Amino acid sequence: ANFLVHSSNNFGAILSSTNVGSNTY
Amino acid sequence: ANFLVHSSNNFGAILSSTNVGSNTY
Amino acid sequence: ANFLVHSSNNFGAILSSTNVGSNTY
Amino acid sequence: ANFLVHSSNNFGAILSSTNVGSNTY
Amino acid sequence: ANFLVHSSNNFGAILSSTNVGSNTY
Amino acid sequence: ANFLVHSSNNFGAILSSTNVGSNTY
Amino acid sequence: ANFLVHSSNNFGAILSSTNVGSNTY
Amino acid sequence: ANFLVHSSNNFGAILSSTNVGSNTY
Amino acid sequence: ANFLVHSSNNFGAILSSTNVGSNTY
Amino acid sequence: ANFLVHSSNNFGAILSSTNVGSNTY
Repeated sequence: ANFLVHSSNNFGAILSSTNVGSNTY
Repeated sequence: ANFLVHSSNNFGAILSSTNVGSNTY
Repeated sequence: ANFLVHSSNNFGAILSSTNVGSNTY
Repeated sequence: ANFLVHSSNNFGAILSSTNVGSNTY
Repeated sequence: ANFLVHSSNNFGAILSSTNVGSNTY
Repeated sequence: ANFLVHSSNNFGAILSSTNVGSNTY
Repeated sequence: ANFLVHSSNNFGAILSSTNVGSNTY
Repeated sequence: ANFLVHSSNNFGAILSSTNVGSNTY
Repeated sequence: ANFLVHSSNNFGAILSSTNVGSNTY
Repeated sequence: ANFLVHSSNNFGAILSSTNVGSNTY
Protein backbone atom coordinates (compact mmCIF):
# COMPACT_ATOMS: atom_id res chain seq x y z
CA ALA A 1 0.00 0.00 0.00
CA ASN A 2 1.13 3.62 -0.95
CA PHE A 3 -0.80 6.91 -1.02
CA LEU A 4 -0.85 10.71 -1.24
CA VAL A 5 -2.79 13.06 1.01
CA HIS A 6 -3.78 16.62 0.14
CA SER A 7 -6.05 18.81 2.20
CA SER A 8 -6.97 22.42 2.88
CA ASN A 9 -7.78 23.43 6.49
CA ASN A 10 -9.71 20.30 7.40
CA PHE A 11 -10.50 20.71 11.08
CA GLY A 12 -11.55 17.08 11.15
CA ALA A 13 -9.26 14.10 11.52
CA ILE A 14 -8.60 12.24 8.28
CA LEU A 15 -8.32 8.46 8.46
CA SER A 16 -7.30 5.96 5.81
CA SER A 17 -5.74 2.54 6.19
CA THR A 18 -5.98 -1.11 5.28
CA ASN A 19 -6.56 -3.89 7.76
CA VAL A 20 -6.44 -7.68 7.74
CA GLY A 21 -7.20 -8.06 11.43
CA SER A 22 -8.76 -6.29 14.38
CA ASN A 23 -8.19 -2.65 15.31
CA THR A 24 -9.72 -0.09 17.66
CA TYR A 25 -10.10 3.45 16.36
CA ALA B 1 -4.17 -0.54 -2.70
CA ASN B 2 -3.12 3.14 -3.48
CA PHE B 3 -5.12 6.40 -3.35
CA LEU B 4 -5.25 10.19 -3.38
CA VAL B 5 -7.20 12.40 -0.97
CA HIS B 6 -8.27 15.97 -1.64
CA SER B 7 -10.55 18.01 0.57
CA SER B 8 -11.53 21.56 1.45
CA ASN B 9 -12.29 22.37 5.12
CA ASN B 10 -14.14 19.15 5.90
CA PHE B 11 -14.86 19.36 9.61
CA GLY B 12 -15.85 15.71 9.51
CA ALA B 13 -13.49 12.76 9.68
CA ILE B 14 -12.85 11.08 6.34
CA LEU B 15 -12.49 7.31 6.32
CA SER B 16 -11.48 4.96 3.54
CA SER B 17 -9.84 1.57 3.71
CA THR B 18 -10.02 -2.04 2.62
CA ASN B 19 -10.50 -4.96 4.96
CA VAL B 20 -10.30 -8.73 4.74
CA GLY B 21 -10.99 -9.32 8.43
CA SER B 22 -12.53 -7.73 11.49
CA ASN B 23 -12.01 -4.13 12.59
CA THR B 24 -13.55 -1.74 15.10
CA TYR B 25 -14.03 1.86 13.99
CA ALA C 1 -8.37 -1.03 -5.35
CA ASN C 2 -7.41 2.71 -5.96
CA PHE C 3 -9.47 5.91 -5.63
CA LEU C 4 -9.68 9.70 -5.46
CA VAL C 5 -11.62 11.74 -2.91
CA HIS C 6 -12.78 15.32 -3.38
CA SER C 7 -15.06 17.19 -1.02
CA SER C 8 -16.09 20.67 0.06
CA ASN C 9 -16.80 21.28 3.77
CA ASN C 10 -18.57 17.98 4.42
CA PHE C 11 -19.23 17.99 8.15
CA GLY C 12 -20.15 14.33 7.88
CA ALA C 13 -17.72 11.43 7.86
CA ILE C 14 -17.12 9.94 4.42
CA LEU C 15 -16.68 6.17 4.20
CA SER C 16 -15.67 4.00 1.29
CA SER C 17 -13.96 0.63 1.26
CA THR C 18 -14.09 -2.92 -0.02
CA ASN C 19 -14.48 -5.96 2.18
CA VAL C 20 -14.20 -9.72 1.77
CA GLY C 21 -14.82 -10.50 5.43
CA SER C 22 -16.33 -9.11 8.59
CA ASN C 23 -15.86 -5.56 9.87
CA THR C 24 -17.40 -3.33 12.52
CA TYR C 25 -17.97 0.31 11.61
CA ALA D 1 -12.61 -1.47 -7.95
CA ASN D 2 -11.74 2.32 -8.38
CA PHE D 3 -13.85 5.45 -7.86
CA LEU D 4 -14.13 9.22 -7.48
CA VAL D 5 -16.07 11.08 -4.80
CA HIS D 6 -17.30 14.66 -5.06
CA SER D 7 -19.58 16.36 -2.58
CA SER D 8 -20.66 19.76 -1.30
CA ASN D 9 -21.31 20.16 2.45
CA ASN D 10 -23.00 16.80 2.96
CA PHE D 11 -23.60 16.61 6.69
CA GLY D 12 -24.44 12.95 6.25
CA ALA D 13 -21.96 10.10 6.04
CA ILE D 14 -21.39 8.80 2.53
CA LEU D 15 -20.88 5.06 2.10
CA SER D 16 -19.89 3.06 -0.94
CA SER D 17 -18.11 -0.27 -1.17
CA THR D 18 -18.19 -3.75 -2.62
CA ASN D 19 -18.48 -6.90 -0.58
CA VAL D 20 -18.14 -10.63 -1.19
CA GLY D 21 -18.67 -11.61 2.44
CA SER D 22 -20.15 -10.41 5.69
CA ASN D 23 -19.73 -6.92 7.14
CA THR D 24 -21.26 -4.86 9.94
CA TYR D 25 -21.92 -1.19 9.22
CA ALA E 1 -16.89 -1.86 -10.50
CA ASN E 2 -16.10 1.95 -10.75
CA PHE E 3 -18.26 5.02 -10.02
CA LEU E 4 -18.61 8.76 -9.45
CA VAL E 5 -20.54 10.44 -6.65
CA HIS E 6 -21.85 14.00 -6.70
CA SER E 7 -24.11 15.52 -4.09
CA SER E 8 -25.23 18.83 -2.63
CA ASN E 9 -25.82 19.02 1.15
CA ASN E 10 -27.44 15.61 1.52
CA PHE E 11 -27.96 15.21 5.25
CA GLY E 12 -28.74 11.56 4.63
CA ALA E 13 -26.21 8.78 4.23
CA ILE E 14 -25.68 7.67 0.64
CA LEU E 15 -25.10 3.98 0.02
CA SER E 16 -24.12 2.15 -3.13
CA SER E 17 -22.29 -1.12 -3.57
CA THR E 18 -22.33 -4.53 -5.19
CA ASN E 19 -22.51 -7.79 -3.31
CA VAL E 20 -22.11 -11.47 -4.11
CA GLY E 21 -22.55 -12.65 -0.54
CA SER E 22 -24.00 -11.64 2.80
CA ASN E 23 -23.62 -8.23 4.42
CA THR E 24 -25.14 -6.34 7.34
CA TYR E 25 -25.89 -2.66 6.83
CA ALA F 1 -41.34 21.58 23.58
CA ASN F 2 -38.92 18.86 25.00
CA PHE F 3 -37.99 15.40 23.68
CA LEU F 4 -35.76 12.32 23.75
CA VAL F 5 -34.19 10.62 20.74
CA HIS F 6 -32.97 7.02 20.64
CA SER F 7 -31.80 5.21 17.55
CA SER F 8 -29.70 2.29 16.37
CA ASN F 9 -27.61 2.73 13.19
CA ASN F 10 -30.20 4.71 11.24
CA PHE F 11 -28.43 5.66 8.03
CA GLY F 12 -31.28 8.04 7.30
CA ALA F 13 -31.65 11.55 8.66
CA ILE F 14 -34.16 11.86 11.49
CA LEU F 15 -36.28 15.01 11.61
CA SER F 16 -38.67 16.24 14.25
CA SER F 17 -39.73 19.77 15.11
CA THR F 18 -42.64 22.10 15.66
CA ASN F 19 -43.40 25.10 13.50
CA VAL F 20 -45.72 28.09 13.65
CA GLY F 21 -44.44 29.68 10.45
CA SER F 22 -42.65 28.90 7.22
CA ASN F 23 -39.55 26.73 6.89
CA THR F 24 -37.57 25.10 4.10
CA TYR F 25 -36.25 21.60 4.72
CA ALA G 1 -37.15 24.18 24.43
CA ASN G 2 -34.82 21.48 26.03
CA PHE G 3 -33.94 17.94 24.91
CA LEU G 4 -31.77 14.83 25.17
CA VAL G 5 -30.19 12.94 22.29
CA HIS G 6 -29.05 9.32 22.39
CA SER G 7 -27.86 7.33 19.42
CA SER G 8 -25.80 4.31 18.43
CA ASN G 9 -23.65 4.55 15.27
CA ASN G 10 -26.16 6.48 13.17
CA PHE G 11 -24.32 7.22 9.95
CA GLY G 12 -27.10 9.62 9.05
CA ALA G 13 -27.42 13.20 10.22
CA ILE G 14 -29.97 13.71 12.98
CA LEU G 15 -32.02 16.90 12.90
CA SER G 16 -34.44 18.31 15.44
CA SER G 17 -35.44 21.90 16.09
CA THR G 18 -38.31 24.31 16.47
CA ASN G 19 -38.97 27.21 14.15
CA VAL G 20 -41.23 30.25 14.10
CA GLY G 21 -39.86 31.65 10.85
CA SER G 22 -38.03 30.67 7.70
CA ASN G 23 -34.97 28.43 7.54
CA THR G 24 -32.98 26.61 4.87
CA TYR G 25 -31.74 23.12 5.69
CA ALA H 1 -32.94 26.73 25.23
CA ASN H 2 -30.69 24.07 27.00
CA PHE H 3 -29.86 20.46 26.08
CA LEU H 4 -27.76 17.32 26.54
CA VAL H 5 -26.17 15.26 23.78
CA HIS H 6 -25.10 11.63 24.10
CA SER H 7 -23.91 9.46 21.25
CA SER H 8 -21.89 6.36 20.45
CA ASN H 9 -19.68 6.39 17.32
CA ASN H 10 -22.12 8.26 15.09
CA PHE H 11 -20.20 8.80 11.86
CA GLY H 12 -22.92 11.20 10.79
CA ALA H 13 -23.19 14.84 11.77
CA ILE H 14 -25.78 15.54 14.46
CA LEU H 15 -27.76 18.76 14.18
CA SER H 16 -30.19 20.35 16.59
CA SER H 17 -31.12 23.99 17.05
CA THR H 18 -33.95 26.48 17.25
CA ASN H 19 -34.51 29.26 14.77
CA VAL H 20 -36.70 32.34 14.53
CA GLY H 21 -35.25 33.54 11.24
CA SER H 22 -33.39 32.37 8.17
CA ASN H 23 -30.37 30.06 8.18
CA THR H 24 -28.37 28.07 5.64
CA TYR H 25 -27.22 24.61 6.66
CA ALA I 1 -28.68 29.23 25.97
CA ASN I 2 -26.52 26.62 27.92
CA PHE I 3 -25.75 22.95 27.19
CA LEU I 4 -23.73 19.81 27.85
CA VAL I 5 -22.12 17.57 25.24
CA HIS I 6 -21.14 13.94 25.75
CA SER I 7 -19.94 11.61 23.04
CA SER I 8 -17.98 8.43 22.44
CA ASN I 9 -15.71 8.26 19.35
CA ASN I 10 -18.07 10.05 16.98
CA PHE I 11 -16.09 10.39 13.77
CA GLY I 12 -18.74 12.79 12.53
CA ALA I 13 -18.95 16.48 13.32
CA ILE I 14 -21.57 17.37 15.91
CA LEU I 15 -23.48 20.61 15.44
CA SER I 16 -25.91 22.37 17.72
CA SER I 17 -26.78 26.04 17.97
CA THR I 18 -29.56 28.59 17.99
CA ASN I 19 -30.02 31.26 15.36
CA VAL I 20 -32.14 34.36 14.93
CA GLY I 21 -30.61 35.36 11.61
CA SER I 22 -28.72 33.99 8.64
CA ASN I 23 -25.75 31.63 8.82
CA THR I 24 -23.74 29.48 6.42
CA TYR I 25 -22.69 26.05 7.64
CA ALA J 1 -24.39 31.68 26.66
CA ASN J 2 -22.31 29.14 28.78
CA PHE J 3 -21.61 25.42 28.25
CA LEU J 4 -19.66 22.27 29.11
CA VAL J 5 -18.06 19.87 26.64
CA HIS J 6 -17.17 16.25 27.36
CA SER J 7 -15.97 13.76 24.79
CA SER J 8 -14.06 10.52 24.39
CA ASN J 9 -11.74 10.14 21.36
CA ASN J 10 -14.02 11.86 18.86
CA PHE J 11 -11.98 12.00 15.67
CA GLY J 12 -14.56 14.38 14.26
CA ALA J 13 -14.70 18.11 14.86
CA ILE J 14 -17.35 19.18 17.35
CA LEU J 15 -19.18 22.43 16.68
CA SER J 16 -21.62 24.36 18.82
CA SER J 17 -22.41 28.05 18.87
CA THR J 18 -25.14 30.65 18.71
CA ASN J 19 -25.50 33.19 15.94
CA VAL J 20 -27.55 36.31 15.31
CA GLY J 21 -25.94 37.11 11.97
CA SER J 22 -24.03 35.55 9.11
CA ASN J 23 -21.11 33.14 9.47
CA THR J 24 -19.11 30.83 7.22
CA TYR J 25 -18.15 27.44 8.63
